[PDB]
Amino acid sequence: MIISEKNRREISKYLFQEGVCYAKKDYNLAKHPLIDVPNLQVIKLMQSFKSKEYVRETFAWMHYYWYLTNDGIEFLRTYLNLPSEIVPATL
Amino acid sequence: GHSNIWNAHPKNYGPGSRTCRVCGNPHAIIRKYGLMCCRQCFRSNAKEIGFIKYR
Amino acid sequence: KTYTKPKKIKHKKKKVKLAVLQFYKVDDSGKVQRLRKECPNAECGAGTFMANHFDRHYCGKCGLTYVYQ
Amino acid sequence: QISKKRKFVADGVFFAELNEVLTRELAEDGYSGVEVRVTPVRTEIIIRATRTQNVLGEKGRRIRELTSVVQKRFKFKENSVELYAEKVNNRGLCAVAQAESLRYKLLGGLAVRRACYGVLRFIMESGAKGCEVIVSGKLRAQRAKSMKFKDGYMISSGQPVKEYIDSAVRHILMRQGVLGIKVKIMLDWDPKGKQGPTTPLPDLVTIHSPK
Amino acid sequence: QIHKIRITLSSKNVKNLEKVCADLVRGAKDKRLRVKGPVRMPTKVLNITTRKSPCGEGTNTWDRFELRVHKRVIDLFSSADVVKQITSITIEPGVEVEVTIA
Amino acid sequence: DIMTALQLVLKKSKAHGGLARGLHEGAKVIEKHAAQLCVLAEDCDQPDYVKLVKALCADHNVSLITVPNAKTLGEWAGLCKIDSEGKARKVVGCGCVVVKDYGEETEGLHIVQEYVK
Ligand SMILES: [Mg+2]
Ligand SMILES: [Mg+2]
Ligand SMILES: [Zn+2]
Ligand SMILES: [Zn+2]
Repeated sequence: MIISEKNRREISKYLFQEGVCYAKKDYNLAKHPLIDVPNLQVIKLMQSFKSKEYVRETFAWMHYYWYLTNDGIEFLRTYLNLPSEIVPATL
Repeated sequence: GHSNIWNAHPKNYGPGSRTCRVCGNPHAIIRKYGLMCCRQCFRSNAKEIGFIKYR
Repeated sequence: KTYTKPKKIKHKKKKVKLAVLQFYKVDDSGKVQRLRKECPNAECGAGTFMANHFDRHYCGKCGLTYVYQ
Repeated sequence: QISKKRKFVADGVFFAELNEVLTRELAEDGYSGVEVRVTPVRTEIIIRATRTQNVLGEKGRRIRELTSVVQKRFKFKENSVELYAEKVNNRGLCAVAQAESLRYKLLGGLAVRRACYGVLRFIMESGAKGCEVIVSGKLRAQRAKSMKFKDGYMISSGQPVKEYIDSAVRHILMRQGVLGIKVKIMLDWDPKGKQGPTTPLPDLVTIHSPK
Repeated sequence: QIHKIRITLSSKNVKNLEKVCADLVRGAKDKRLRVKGPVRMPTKVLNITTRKSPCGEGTNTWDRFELRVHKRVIDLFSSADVVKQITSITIEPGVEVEVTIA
Repeated sequence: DIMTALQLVLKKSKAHGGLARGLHEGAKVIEKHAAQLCVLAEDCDQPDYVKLVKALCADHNVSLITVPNAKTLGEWAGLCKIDSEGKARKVVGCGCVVVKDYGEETEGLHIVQEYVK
C-alpha cells in the first residue's frame, strides 16, 4: 500500500516508543485514535510488519492487538536511527 | 476510489450505520441499554455480561 | 460474463526523458535563465514551476491556475 | 455521568470483551479466567492460568505489554489499570483448563479415546465428584459422530446446576474440519467454599449422631 | 463542621451490598454519629427477551434475561474527614460507593 | 581519505534520510536553500546535465563535489539491495546527489568541508 513517508515514520515511532498498538477494524476512519495517521494505513502497515514476523497480531471483538517482537525491535531501531540504549517502554 | 465518491454515502442512521460490537454483523442488533450486540452474540455472552435467567 | 464495450485502460503517465532539463537555460557566461514561471505560493516555494498551457498557467503542486489573454 | 443501568451494562460488556481478548491471546499459555476488581482511582485485573511463567514472560515483559494494550484500547487512565497472574488452585477442577488440555492433546495427534480417558482420570483424581467429556465432529470418517465419556455423579436440572457444575466448550481446528469438545465437571460441597459451593445439595439431609 | 453526607451504594449482589451497608452503619454508630437509613430504592430490573434460535426455524422460544440493580442511600450528619475515614473500610467487588454533600 | 569521508557522510545522511537523489529533485532541493552540499557523477553523457548542475550550484552557493563513476555514487546513495553474501547487487546509476541535513557531526564531515573549501 502507498503510505507517505511522514505517516510511516509516525507509525514506526509510536510502535517503538510504546511497544504495543491497537486498532478498530474501521477502514474508513479518518484518524487512528492514538496516531494522527488514518486507520487504514496503520492497519495495513501493521499487517505488513506481521507478514514478515516483526509483530504478533491478535483479533477479538472487532479490534486489533499488535505486540512488538525482538526482530521488530531491531528493525525499528535500525530504521529510526535511534541509539541502542533506547528501548520500548514495555521493557 | 475518489475521496468525494468512495464511501461518500451518509451513514448517520439506519441499519447500515450500526454493527455488532462482537461480530460486526448489522442484523438483529440489541440497542437497549447500549449493549450494541447482535441477538446471537448477546445470547452467547449474556452470562458474562451479567444477565441471568430466572423465568 | 459477457462484455459489450471494449475494456478500458487505466491512465499511465507519459514518460519525459528530461522534463527538468527544459525548465532552465544556461548561457556561456554561466548565468541560468528559467524558461517557465515559478508558483508564487509560499507552500510550493521557489523551484516549483507552472505548466505553459495554451490558455493559462498551471501549477502541479497546489493546483493554482493563472489564465492569460 | 451515565445512568446506573448503562453503567452496569457497560461493566458487563467490558468484562466479556476482556475475557474474550485474554482467551484469544493466552490460548496456548492457558487461561482459566479473569477477575476485575474496581477500587478508588485503581482497577485490578487478575489473570488465572496454569502457566503464569508464559503469561508473565521474561521479567514480566508479556504482562506489561498486555497491561499497556489493555489501557490503550479500553481508554483507561495511565498507571490506573494493572494486571496480575495467579495460579489456579486444583486446575483439574477447572473445566476451561481441562478443555484446553484436551484441545492441546488432540492437536498433538493423540487418539481421542486415550486423551478423553486421561482427562477423566485426572479430573477424578483431583477430587471431582464426577465429570463428563463429549467429543463431536468428523472422527475416523467423513460422517460426523459424537463420543461421550462419563464417570461419577452428575446433575443436570434445577438451580444447583449453576453452582455444583463447572462446564466449558472449545473448538479444535483439525485438518478435515472442526472438533467440538465439551467438558462438564461436578464439584463437591466445600464448607470453606474455596474448592466447591458453600451450600449443600437441596435433597441432602444429615442427622447428627445422638449423644 | 457538621454536614449531611450522602452515600449511595449500588450493586448487583444483595448480600454484598447489605453487608457493606451494615458495616458502614456500624462504623458510623461507633463514632456516635447520626445515621439515617439505609434507604432501599425500588429494584431496577433490566430485562431483555431474545429468541433462543440463532435462525428462524422451530417453535419460537424466548429467553427472559434480567439484570437486577440494587441501590441504597445512607445519610450521615458529620464532617467530610470522618465520613472519608469511615468509607475507607474494605469494600468487596461489585459494590459502587459514591459520597456527596446534599 | 577524502573519498572515504564523503562515503561515510553520505551513508550517515542516508541513515538519517536527509539526502536527495536525481536532478528533478536536486534542483528543487537546491532552490529551497536547504541543500548544504551537492555531489555530481563524472560519467555523464549529457553535457546539458552537468552544465545545469554546475550553474545551479554556483548560483546558489552550494558546496560541489565530483565522483568518477555514477554507479559508485548510486551505490553510496543506497540505490541497491544488500545481500548477506557481500556487496549489494541490482545497482542503478545516480547522476546527482544532494544533502539537506547531515543528521550529526562525523569525522568525514570535517574532511569534506576542508577539501571542498
Ligand atoms: Mg435431580
Ligand atoms: Mg424439576
Ligand atoms: Zn454479533
Ligand atoms: Zn503552486
